[PDB]
Amino acid sequence: ISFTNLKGTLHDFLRNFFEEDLQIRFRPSYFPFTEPSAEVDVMGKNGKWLEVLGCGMVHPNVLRNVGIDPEVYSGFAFGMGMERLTMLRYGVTDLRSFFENDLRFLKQFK
Amino acid sequence: HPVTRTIDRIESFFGELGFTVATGPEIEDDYHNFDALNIPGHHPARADHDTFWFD
Amino acid sequence: LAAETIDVSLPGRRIENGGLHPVTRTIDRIESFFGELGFTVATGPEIEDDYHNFDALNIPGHHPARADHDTFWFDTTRLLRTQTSGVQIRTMKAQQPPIRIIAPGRVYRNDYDQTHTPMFHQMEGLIVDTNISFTNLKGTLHDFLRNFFEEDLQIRFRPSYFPFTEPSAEVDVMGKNGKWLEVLGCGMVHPNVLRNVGIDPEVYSGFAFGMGMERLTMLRYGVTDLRSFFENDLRFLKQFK
Amino acid sequence: PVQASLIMGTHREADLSLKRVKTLLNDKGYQEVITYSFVDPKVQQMIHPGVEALLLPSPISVEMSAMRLSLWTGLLATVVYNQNRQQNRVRIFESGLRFVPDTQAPLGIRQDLMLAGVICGNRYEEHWNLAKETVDFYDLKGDLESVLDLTGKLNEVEF
Amino acid sequence: MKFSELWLREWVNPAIDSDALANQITMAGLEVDGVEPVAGSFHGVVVGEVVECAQHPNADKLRVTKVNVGGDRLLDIVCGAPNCRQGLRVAVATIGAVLPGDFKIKAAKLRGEPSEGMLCSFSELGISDDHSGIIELPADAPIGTDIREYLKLDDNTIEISVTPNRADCLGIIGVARDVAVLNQLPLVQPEIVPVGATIDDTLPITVEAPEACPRYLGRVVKGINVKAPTPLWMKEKLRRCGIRSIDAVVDVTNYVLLELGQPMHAFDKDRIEGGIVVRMAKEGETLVLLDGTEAKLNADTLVIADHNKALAMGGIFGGEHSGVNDETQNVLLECAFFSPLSITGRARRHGLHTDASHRYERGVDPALQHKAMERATRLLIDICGGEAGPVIDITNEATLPKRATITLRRSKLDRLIGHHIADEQVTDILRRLGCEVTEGKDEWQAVAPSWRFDMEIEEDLVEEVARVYGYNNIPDEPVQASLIMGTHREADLSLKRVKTLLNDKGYQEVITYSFVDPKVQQMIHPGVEALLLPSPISVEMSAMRLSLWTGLLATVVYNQNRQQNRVRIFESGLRFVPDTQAPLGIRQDLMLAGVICGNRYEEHWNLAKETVDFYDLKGDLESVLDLTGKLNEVEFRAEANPALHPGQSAAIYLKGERIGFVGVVHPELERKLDLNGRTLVFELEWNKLADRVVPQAREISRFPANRRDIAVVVAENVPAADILSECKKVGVNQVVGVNLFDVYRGKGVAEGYKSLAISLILQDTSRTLEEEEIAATVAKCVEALKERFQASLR
Ligand SMILES: [Cl-]
Ligand SMILES: [Mg+2]
Ligand SMILES: [Mg+2]
Ligand SMILES: [Mg+2]
Ligand SMILES: [Mg+2]
Ligand SMILES: [Mg+2]
Ligand SMILES: [Mg+2]
Ligand SMILES: [Mg+2]
Ligand SMILES: [Mg+2]
Ligand SMILES: [Mg+2]
Ligand SMILES: [Mg+2]
Ligand SMILES: [Mg+2]
Repeated sequence: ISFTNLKGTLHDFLRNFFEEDLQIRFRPSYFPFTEPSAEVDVMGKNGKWLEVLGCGMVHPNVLRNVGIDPEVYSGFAFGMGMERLTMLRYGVTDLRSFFENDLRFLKQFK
Repeated sequence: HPVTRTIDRIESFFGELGFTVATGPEIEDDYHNFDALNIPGHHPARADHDTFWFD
Repeated sequence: LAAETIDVSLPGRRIENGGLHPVTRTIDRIESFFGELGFTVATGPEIEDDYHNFDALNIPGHHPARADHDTFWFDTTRLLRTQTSGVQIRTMKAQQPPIRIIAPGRVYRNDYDQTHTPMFHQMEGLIVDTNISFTNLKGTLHDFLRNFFEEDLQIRFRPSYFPFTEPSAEVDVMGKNGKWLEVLGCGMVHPNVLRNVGIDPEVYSGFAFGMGMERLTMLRYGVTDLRSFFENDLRFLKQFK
Repeated sequence: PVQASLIMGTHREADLSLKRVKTLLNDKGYQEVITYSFVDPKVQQMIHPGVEALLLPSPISVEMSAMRLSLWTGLLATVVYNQNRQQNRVRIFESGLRFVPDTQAPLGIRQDLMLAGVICGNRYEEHWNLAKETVDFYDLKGDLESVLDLTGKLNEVEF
Repeated sequence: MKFSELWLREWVNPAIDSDALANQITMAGLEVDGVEPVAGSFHGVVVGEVVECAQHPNADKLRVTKVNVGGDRLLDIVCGAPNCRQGLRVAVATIGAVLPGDFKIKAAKLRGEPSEGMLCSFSELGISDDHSGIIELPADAPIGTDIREYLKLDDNTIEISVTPNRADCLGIIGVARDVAVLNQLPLVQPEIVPVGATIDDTLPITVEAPEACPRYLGRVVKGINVKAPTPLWMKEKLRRCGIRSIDAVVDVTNYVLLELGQPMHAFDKDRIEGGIVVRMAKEGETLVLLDGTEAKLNADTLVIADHNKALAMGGIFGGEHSGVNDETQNVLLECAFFSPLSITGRARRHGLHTDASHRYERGVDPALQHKAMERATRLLIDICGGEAGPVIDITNEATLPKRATITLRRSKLDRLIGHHIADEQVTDILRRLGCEVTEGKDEWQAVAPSWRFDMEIEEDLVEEVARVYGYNNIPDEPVQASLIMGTHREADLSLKRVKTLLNDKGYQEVITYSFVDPKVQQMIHPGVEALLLPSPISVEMSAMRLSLWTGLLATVVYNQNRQQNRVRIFESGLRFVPDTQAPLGIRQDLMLAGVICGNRYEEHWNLAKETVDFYDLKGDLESVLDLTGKLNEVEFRAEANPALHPGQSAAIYLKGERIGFVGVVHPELERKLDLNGRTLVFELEWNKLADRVVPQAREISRFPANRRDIAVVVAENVPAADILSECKKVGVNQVVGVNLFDVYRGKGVAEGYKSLAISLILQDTSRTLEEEEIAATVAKCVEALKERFQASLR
């Protein structure tokens, strides 16, 4: 498992989530459980980069503490907030409306 | 809920790749949420996450 | 205050739930097993021509498995399909490997018996890639049968013949009567089949398989007569909710 | 095990799954049936008079010699089958292809996937709090509006 | 971290514009949160000198001045700032100038006197919030020059987020070094000349915690003027990095912190008693911080003390009276390396977060303290005057951190990245980052530089190579793995299938907060102590939910306040019930709950307007439970719950296992919460019913069936389901159907009794039945109801 696989798998995912051959960049970041670590942005219609994903190659100490050999195995992990992706997908403006649970708001997602 | 729609879509995307959905408790100990992720007690991620502690 | 005590055990106000046909339950289980392997569900017309149902599957006009096939013919070209391979041929002609498709649908044979109906449901799977081997055919179908019957059951692979595969095989499960029960046919895709759809057998390889949905439904849920599936008795269908 | 790439398929959120519709019908009191694609032309001519069906020159029998122009012949036959066995209330559906001769279609026969069903008898089984009432047009229309509502286009539907 | 772009470009100036630089910084792992100009937009403002300044003859607080801007003649300008005087170098907005806000400067009269321009303040130019008076420029300010050139106002303040790794990127030198690496440019560093002592003044310094403080540099600077003004160039570099100018001494130490990343502190030397002792705090030792608040310290906290008392929190916060004050004349400059493990967490323990603590707990370059001390000494003397003593160096070489020697193998590099990077590029990248690189047999031996606290293992070098090579220069490639199915179980009941049924029964899904208001939850579950949140977001969101009803009912009230009476919702999620026998003393169970209220349907031309009742909600629950195939083994028993109507509530059982509750909300609890009317709630323990029976086909009788109706009169308190269940149990082989079709209680039956009309379907798989066998089996059910319920047949 390599960083190329992390890039290919997350590129595949974002293209199917937004149903669009959209612009995607990987940039260096930091997470204590991955090394190397990356964050993933998509080119929104507003012209700016929007953070959607954090990811990286699983740290050897994480694999060691769970009984997996980093000399033999490797892997990547990723994370993402559902609310932010939901806002970008359906055009929700305010995040608080997810937990206000206004029936006129939830009715739109039948 | 629109969040549920998003969760179900993503599960089906990775389910086709052999990914199995796994769940767990929302109240966890300091080991499985920090120490097991290379985040010891002296790491600022325990404070940068703005953790809700009970003890 | 007021004591409006009611009998909470009285039946609630609702309309009864319906269910799915037992064959539909079987098809949905198999689709989910292979969906987790990246297989796509593909469908097509039940009335095919002699090319997709025979010639494209390495079955020429002079082949015995054509006239001696219990095939429903309308004329010299059109027929009721005996295979679900027609959609696999069309998909292979439109795209290069990797291929990973399963094709459920109704197929038609002539004879009518206690264990054979003029119409039944069949699912065929197809995978084409670079290093697909017979070992992969064995491992994939073994995993499938273990999940379909939910037990470490005893299976066996046995030589057979299908014009569209070489080597060809059939898979049996050890029946409850101590005898082997034919469950499916399979094999490595014949090079002529790949060549006719524009796929190089020197670079790519694959296996295909086929199974009857009614037969597997009978073994899974203990249905003794195949006629029950198409009589559609509500007392029989209600059991599979 | 097979060694291949983990590439995700093509997904479209605008797809409405037939299984989702079958689930809603089940949740509206419908049982799924599966009938033969070739039916009796004598009965089908009573339901669709004058419409010539694709006949089989060598069928299993004359009662199974006409490719179905619709699912109604098989569905209504399933009703009579169950009604002959002391079951008046029959609420069933089926998904399957129809076969309509079309010179502009492949092989001269158009094969469209259809979703059909039929209800009869009382709205509910005998219930201590629900009155015995025969189903009417607005009962079946309501179940259809629930199906069509899954498309999000019920505001553009006309009866 | 905020910094000036021009200041950064004094160390490395790549031939790219401001936008490409900010993106380059983000592409290094330093996410740019924003880029802001250091001043407002304007033109036509130049330097000037107040050649003459006199009192306004018709305005008390105004002044009339003759301003020289290097033109053919002097300017008449009226100004009311109290600092305007006859020798000031000022910023002059000439005629035609356009200040921020399209404020055009034109010739006009103010209180009668002519004014050919305006003398500007920092606020009027958008530089800062300083509107106390007009800008005072240095005495050698070039008169004809645009202040945008003289004050270099064509600059940007770049704000970056710096993760805990990259402790080296918390100062100008650190960010510039990494930018230099990305551009393959050399780093331009200022010449920092050691000062050289002119006096021998020292004081004793002892380090009692050498593991916490491997290096402590102290220096006496005698005879300084603490009231000396900070030069404008230093004030601007502070401001453009987000730091306000306070006094000259702390401005110098803040400038060194920004320039080099090294925190420094100045004590009042004449308030240090005896000497300096760097030691752990005593347990309970108190210290009044610089903010006037008291800190009660623990024995694990490093303090900078004297021979009698503690003076400051080591590398965190200074004390109130030990710091520089208005009458300070002699200071002791502090510049130290503190071990990060000895500093981390102590600031947050006392609610502190300073520029010093932030850097020390992440890692300050341990080869930096001498250069920073000489930098601060020279700046302090050039600004405040005075004389410097010798540097007091208390360094413990044993506890100084060691630069790590890391082996980077070609195999691990190629496996983790999946894309080959040339050997020469790998060596070049690691060397430009500061590593001592020895090339070997398909491997590199790199000694990490002193400033990197994130270079300990091989994977750290893999990230450094990959990030400098560029993440987007690494191609995509799908995962090549096995296609194994995994374990399926047809007996699993999907929660998504159950949600789909509730949607098909008129229910909308909601998601509420897991923590709720205990004052509201105590109304629903009185006396039940819930796990509370110490220091929560709010007291209204401080109690972990014991059930989902608090959030569901809050959602009902929320929508009813918006003119929506009919609410039918459900939610799946965990409950949190304290249990000493449960892991972590709290049992977390996945629940499925919901609530309905209002009319049965929306207003319809053929459906009657009636309010939902118990059997409307129970019917939906039966539809859910019927997906398990075990509905015939479900029992609804009347049971008390403080939130439900005692006569219209039920506990739900499945084969004798309690799986949930359902009932009408109690009218008192209904009047509370301000519910619009009758509301009905339920909650189910999901994992109790997440299983379903896998069907096994049974033989269907080809022989006709018989129906026999019976009229069973029982006591009113007899559950009707038990009558039906007893009929199904006694009739096993023939009775293939038991159904209740009528319940009567009125004229015809005695008060307190009820008649149950039950249909019995009898059928055999091998023969037709005649009246003798039918009545025999029907009578067998009647006597069973008579033995168990003392029933009677009418
Ligand atoms: Cl068997
Ligand atoms: Mg970020
Ligand atoms: Mg999908
Ligand atoms: Mg239903
Ligand atoms: Mg055979
Ligand atoms: Mg055999
Ligand atoms: Mg071959
Ligand atoms: Mg049977
Ligand atoms: Mg920031
Ligand atoms: Mg690193
Ligand atoms: Mg079931
Ligand atoms: Mg379970």
